[PDB]
Amino acid sequence: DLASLAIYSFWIFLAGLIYYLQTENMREGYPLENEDGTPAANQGPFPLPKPKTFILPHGRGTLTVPGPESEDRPIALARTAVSEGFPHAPTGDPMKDGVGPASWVARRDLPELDGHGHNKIKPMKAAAGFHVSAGKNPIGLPVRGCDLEIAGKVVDIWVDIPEQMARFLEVELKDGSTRLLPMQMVKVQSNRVHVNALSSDLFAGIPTIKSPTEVTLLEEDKICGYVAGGLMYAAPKRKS
Amino acid sequence: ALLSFERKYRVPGGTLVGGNLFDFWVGPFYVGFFGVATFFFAALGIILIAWSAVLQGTWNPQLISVYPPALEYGLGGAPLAKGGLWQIITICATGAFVSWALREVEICRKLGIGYHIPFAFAFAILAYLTLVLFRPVMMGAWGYAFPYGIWTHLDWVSNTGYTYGNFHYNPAHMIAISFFFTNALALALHGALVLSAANPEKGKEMRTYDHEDTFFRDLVGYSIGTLGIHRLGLLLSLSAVFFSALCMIITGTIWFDQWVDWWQWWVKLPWWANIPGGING
Amino acid sequence: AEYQNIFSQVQVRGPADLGMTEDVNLANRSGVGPFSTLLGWFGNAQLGPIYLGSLGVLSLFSGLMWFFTIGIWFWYQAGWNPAVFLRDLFFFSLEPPAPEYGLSFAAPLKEGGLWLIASFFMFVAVWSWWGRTYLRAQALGMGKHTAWAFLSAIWLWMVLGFIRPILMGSWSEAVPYGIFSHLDWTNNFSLVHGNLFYNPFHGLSIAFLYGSALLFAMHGATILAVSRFGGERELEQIADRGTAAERAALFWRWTMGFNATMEGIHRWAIWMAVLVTLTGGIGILLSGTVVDNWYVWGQNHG
Ligand code: BCL
Ligand code: BCL
Ligand code: BCL
Ligand code: BCL
Ligand SMILES: CC[C@H]1c2cc3[nH]c4c(c3C)C(=O)[C@H](C(=O)OC)c4c3nc(cc4[nH]c(cc(n2)[C@@H]1C)c(C(C)=O)c4C)[C@@H](C)[C@@H]3CCC(=O)OC/C=C(\C)CCC[C@H](C)CCC[C@H](C)CCCC(C)C
Ligand SMILES: CC[C@H]1c2cc3[nH]c4c(c3C)C(=O)[C@H](C(=O)OC)c4c3nc(cc4[nH]c(cc(n2)[C@@H]1C)c(C(C)=O)c4C)[C@@H](C)[C@@H]3CCC(=O)OC/C=C(\C)CCC[C@H](C)CCC[C@H](C)CCCC(C)C
Ligand SMILES: COC(C)(C)C/C=C/C(C)=C/C=C/C(C)=C/C=C/C(C)=C\C=C\C=C(C)\C=C\C=C(/C)CC/C=C(\C)CCC=C(C)C
Ligand SMILES: CCCCCCCCCCCC[N+](C)(C)[O-]
Ligand SMILES: CCCCCCCCCCCC[N+](C)(C)[O-]
Ligand SMILES: CCCCCCCCCCCC[N+](C)(C)[O-]
Ligand SMILES: CCCCCCCCCCCC[N+](C)(C)[O-]
Ligand SMILES: [Fe+3]
Repeated sequence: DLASLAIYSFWIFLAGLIYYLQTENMREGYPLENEDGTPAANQGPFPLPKPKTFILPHGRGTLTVPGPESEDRPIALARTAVSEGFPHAPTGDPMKDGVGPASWVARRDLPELDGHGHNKIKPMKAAAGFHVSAGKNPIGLPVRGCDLEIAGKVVDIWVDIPEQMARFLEVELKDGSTRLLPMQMVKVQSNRVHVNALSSDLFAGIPTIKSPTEVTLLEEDKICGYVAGGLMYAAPKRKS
Repeated sequence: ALLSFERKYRVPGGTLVGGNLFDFWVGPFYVGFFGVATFFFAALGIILIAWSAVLQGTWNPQLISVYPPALEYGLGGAPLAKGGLWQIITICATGAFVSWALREVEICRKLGIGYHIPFAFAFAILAYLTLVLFRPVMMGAWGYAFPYGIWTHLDWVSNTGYTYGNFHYNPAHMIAISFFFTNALALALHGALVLSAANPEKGKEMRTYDHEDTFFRDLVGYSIGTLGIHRLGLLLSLSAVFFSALCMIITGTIWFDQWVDWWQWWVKLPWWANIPGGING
Repeated sequence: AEYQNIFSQVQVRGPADLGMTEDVNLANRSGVGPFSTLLGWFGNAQLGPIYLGSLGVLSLFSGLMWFFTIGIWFWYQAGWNPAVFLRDLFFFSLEPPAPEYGLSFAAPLKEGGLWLIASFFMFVAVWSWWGRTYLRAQALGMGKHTAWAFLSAIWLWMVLGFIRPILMGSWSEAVPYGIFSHLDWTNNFSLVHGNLFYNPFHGLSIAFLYGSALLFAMHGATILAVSRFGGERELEQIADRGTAAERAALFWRWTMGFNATMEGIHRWAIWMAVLVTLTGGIGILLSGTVVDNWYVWGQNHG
């Protein structure tokens, strides 16, 4: 009958949908590899999709996925076992090398631009109209590490203009040099800004930007990577 | 066995229990101590559910059903074939769920991300535990819990519902439905937006976050933003299940009459309780 | 101890954003409204500019007309007394025409009629708003995803009050306007079709609704967890995959054995949800037109 045909037709539709959906979610990361980077034997039941091309918005070109997969950087790790499936230890300083929780990817070394072609993320000084609106204004507050030492002080807030949102705090060290800390990794207290992920002595090691007005996508990744990786690697210096 | 970018993340560390002992993968799956815990509890419960199938004489999943003890045993134990197999599987299931949540935490730590996913899952674990554990112990018997079968658990819903009249009238239940209908509106929109931006017309360029931001202002006169919609979704969702557990914890315990009659507190308010006309006068 | 990122610690305001121009007729967009500081702890603060062309105005007029048609009737029932009106608010109901009139517009106002009037006003309100959902997208040159997803919601609605009332030959099969009354209709419907828990579409609809809450719980929490690497910037993470996208995919591969991409997860999202009202609308459409009792049908599938 009518209802039996409807439901049976549905289950066949659903199986085509699951299929299509799963192949869509294979335009990155694939094909699978062995721990040594060569192509894995078993790829599972699903084929790679036919590539699609994004025309990027500001003449920044083209993206085609799936397409040739590579880390355009060296991985400082070694096997800890003779067979698949085990941890790969850092062969150096995991923080400095950018591995594990401290990983970054080699994104493009341009900043992200808004709809009109302007840098999405300005320091607030260079951003006209933009003021702290509610909550404690962090600019001027000293910055503390997970070891209970002072590392620097906040000298500006870098804001997302189109989101109208604080993405970073620019922080001055005893060098007189600045760093970016992500908003999402600091507690703005009343009398200070606290940073759990990093101890004071690791602040110098934060990756620095090559133009004090702007950040690139490559640079946010190295910075956010660095400081997040501290949650694991700076924990001999974390106190409570 | 590895995504092209995966190896750099597969470092040692992050485990809550047992150090580098259970610190490995099997294919894509991370193990950990709680990976082992979740297999133990899962196998046991699956084997008890197979053994509960031979006591019933069915190997059909649309028929198999593992009922709680009857009210007669109260909050005490029960014989396997008459409610004890349920009681043990419930321990084994709760064991699998809490174990799974804690395995997610270990995966969190190794990846250096936040703990939001474990945290969100714990609300689902909590809704379950309300039904099979909190409402029982407050009422006075495991018998008020629901049975483990595909349609038999549905029959428990319909009967527990209709015990109280048309269950629509549980006011906490009303609220919870709103969050469910809303969370699905939001998930429809969020998915549609991102996709309409990433996949524009013909040979137009990929749209930007500003087009998403514009599109909504154009339409509804407001826009909440990327961080905003992902906070809204986690929140509608988690809130829907909070009001579900709530509407059930109060039914049968502080309220056991018909849910429709509860709404007489409103209609019998002394300022209008007696005025002629209307539906209720 | 780390910040969780559900409310901002520090708000930041600048010049009112007037949006992208592309092809939009700026002659219609309003003036930027105020900036809600309350709103801004969670999402954006700007109650900025709403576009409002001719299709938008058509909607608001008839949407209010429907809203008023029902409401003046609630007073006629309340005896025009504000005290009663407020007491019996959930109890009032604008009910469809009696089965006598079938599919005609010949009913009195106090026996239907007013119901048809309201429904016409709602019909025109929803369809114009839909077209507005399409047009707003075209002006910006975006895909029509939002218009397709909205169509699926329209489906269920379109079935409950129009398609299915037509196929039974009666407006009585339609949902009345009332808070407690439309609830009663719903519980009633299940009963008369032999328990909708037996409708295999109903219970698929539930799977998707449950799954919508499960997915958005999953996604939302995942983007929050990787916002420390700027995960929320999903469009750019699609064109240039960051570590946010990677540890997000990797959390889930390591947990459950497979994963999504930053684009792909939104295809999962729009479908999971859109199938709630798609399946659910077929399940209602079959109830009473082809299947009289979902218990009976279930016994001898057919
Ligand atoms: C399963 C489908 C059944 C049904 C079963 C149920 C059940 C079961 C419940 C509801 C509930 C609700 N239903 Mg219903 N309902 C159906 C079809 C509808 C339709 C329709 C198709 O046009 C509408 C407009 C409503 C509207 C409503 C709301 C009063 C309420 C919460 C809705 C919501 O969370 O939206 C998502 C959220 C939004 C914010 C969307 C925006 C719309 C908002 C603003 C609500 C508008 C309400 C209305 C137009 C005016 C009310 C005026 C009064 C003075 C309050 N239902 C059909 C008949 N409905 C719940 C309730 O608590 O009712 C008392 C509830 O428990
Ligand atoms: C939640 C509130 C009520 C309830 C009310 C309903 C109603 C009403 C309906 C269901 C439906 C379903 N019920 Mg239930 N159900 C309850 C508690 C539970 C629990 C539990 C707490 O452990 C489980 C496992 C399930 C439920 C199941 C699924 C088999 C089914 C669809 C779920 C889904 O698609 O979305 C959730 C999840 C996803 C989309 C992803 C995961 C889905 C997979 C398929 C999980 C199913 C596993 C199942 C077969 C058990 C295997 C056990 C061992 C591994 C062998 N419910 C309580 C009693 N349930 C619908 C149905 O399909 O009828 C039979 C339906 O109409
Ligand atoms: C005839 C039936 C009655 C009625 C009686 C009840 C009763 C009684 C109950 C509800 C409950 C619910 N009702 Mg009702 N309800 C009715 C009509 C409705 C209508 C409608 C008319 O449109 C709607 C929309 C709802 C909506 C809802 C929800 C608010 C709620 C279910 C969600 C939930 O709790 O998730 C919670 C989710 C879970 C518990 C799942 C947790 C999953 C666990 C942690 C893990 C599972 C792992 C799995 C086994 C592994 C799979 C193996 C493989 C790996 C896949 N009801 C009518 C009036 N309603 C239920 C509720 O509120 O629950 C507290 C409930 O018990
Ligand atoms: C006693 C009640 C019966 C029963 C009878 C029904 C009936 C009757 C129906 C459902 C339907 C549904 N039921 Mg049931 N259901 C029961 C028990 C349950 C239980 C449970 C016990 O746990 C659950 C989980 C559900 C769950 C569900 C949903 C999956 C489904 C509705 C999807 C939806 O989102 O509609 C919400 C969305 C809409 C109605 C569409 C809205 C779109 C329109 C266009 C919006 C208009 C807005 C307006 C113009 C303006 C608003 C004002 C604003 C301010 C602007 N039912 C029992 C068995 N159920 C529906 C279905 O899908 O059947 C298969 C249905 O019709
Ligand atoms: C797949 C289905 C799911 C879903 C999806 C969905 N809904 C959608 C969309 C999508 C993808 C849209 O794009 C569209 C939308 O507009 O998004 C915001 C919409 C929409 N879903 C809506 C509601 C809605 N969706 C529902 C359900 C669902 N929608 C499911 C969860 C429900 C349920 C649960 O029953 C409701 C209540 C609307 C918000 C919107 C379509 C609005 C519409 O078409 O009506 C036109 C306008 C009016 C009737 C307004 C007048 C009535 C008001 C009560 C008066 C107040 C208005 C105003 C403030 C007055 C101001 C007057 C002057 C002084 C200015
Ligand atoms: C806030 C609650 C919302 C939500 C969120 C949510 N669920 C989650 C998560 C989150 C954030 C995860 O991280 C986790 C996940 O890994 O997703 C893929 C998960 C998860 N939610 C799941 C299911 C699920 N969630 C549900 C609901 C919800 N989850 C809400 C919508 C439902 C509903 C609606 O019914 C179901 C069925 C799983 C896919 C997964 C957890 C998997 C897991 O716990 O693995 C360990 C356990 C086993 C492998 C099973 C072992 C077998 C048992 C020991 C015995 C079986 C007993 C059982 C009672 C049988 C009952 C059957 C009958 C009732 C039919
Ligand atoms: C404060 O006092 C004032 C004056 C402001 C008024 C107050 C307003 C009030 C109290 C409003 C209350 C309204 C309510 C509560 C409405 C509730 C609706 C509910 C709860 C559910 C709605 C479901 C209705 C649906 C599914 C209707 C579907 C209708 C359609 C599919 C279209 C049907 C169209 C028809 C019959 C006409 C066909 C005509 C043509 C030519 C196309
Ligand atoms: C193998 C039988 C196929 C039956 C039909 C399956 C439908 C596939 C659903 C995905 C369609 C996707 N779309 C619209 C983007 O092309
Ligand atoms: C609702 C659940 C849908 C599950 C769909 C199938 C998921 C498993 C397929 C993923 C295959 C992946 N892998 C590891 C080969 O890359
Ligand atoms: C209920 C659906 C469960 C889906 C489970 C999907 C697990 C896929 C496992 C693929 C194993 C792949 N490998 C070795 C290539 O990584
Ligand atoms: C986005 C795809 C998600 C697929 C979810 C699959 C849930 C299957 C639920 C089966 C229960 C159905 N029923 C009642 C019709 O038999
Ligand atoms: Fe998203």
